[PDB]
Amino acid sequence: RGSHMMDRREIQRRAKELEPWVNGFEFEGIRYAEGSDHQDPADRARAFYEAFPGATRILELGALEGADTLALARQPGTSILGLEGREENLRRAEFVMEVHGATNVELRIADVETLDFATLGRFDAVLCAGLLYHVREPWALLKDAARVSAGIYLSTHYWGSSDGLETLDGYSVKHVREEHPEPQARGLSVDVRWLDRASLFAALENAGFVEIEVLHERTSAEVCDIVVVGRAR
Ligand SMILES: Nc1ncnc2c1ncn2[C@@H]1O[C@H](CSCC[C@H](N)C(=O)O)[C@@H](O)[C@H]1O
Repeated sequence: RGSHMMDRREIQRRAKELEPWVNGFEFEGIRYAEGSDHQDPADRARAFYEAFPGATRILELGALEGADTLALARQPGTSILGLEGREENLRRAEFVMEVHGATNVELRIADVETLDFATLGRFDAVLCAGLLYHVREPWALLKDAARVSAGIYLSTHYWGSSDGLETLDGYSVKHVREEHPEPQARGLSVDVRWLDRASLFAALENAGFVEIEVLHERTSAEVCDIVVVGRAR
């Protein structure tokens, strides 16, 4: 066993100490931990780098257990900063990076609703998946991405109706208590706001992402799903 490898005994001990996992943990064909009741990272990374082939410095928001972070880091020559709001999730992600020897990744605790994004430097693109519907002011998160980058890969839900919605900063919003079924995926505020489709596209435009490419969309009168690439000047 190469000197760069963590001992399997220690992989086992630490993976157990880190339970419960959200997406589980497997390494060398050994399933150490199972995930919870609630895209494949390699496929997401492929789509991300189809959109941003020249990217060498990436910001990932809401890194969870580091699965996308690791997939994005496979290519040498690209460095990733992953931000995660829940310390318990971050500790998992840090363990994953250590087990895999992913030295081109940095992980940091951060609350995207309060962080000063101007402290982070510049990125070729921002990955923002599974996060926009966990914040109070989603338009502001999009503005923060634009402060540091000209590209965003955004995967989010939006709300399929405009009827009866509230209005904040001119956007139509569904304002609800944060009750996402996976507790370890929840936002850091008691509440969240979802956007209707028009307000999501307006918020992208108003942040500066004036060119929007839709990669995937599933519509309903209620929960909708979308993946878009936003590009700013
Ligand atoms: N305000 C906030 N600041 C930073 N991270 C947050 C946050 N609100 C939620 N998160 C984190 O964002 C993640 C949401 S689940 C999405 C995980 C991953 N991006 C994916 O697409 O599969 C969780 O790890 C959660 O703890």
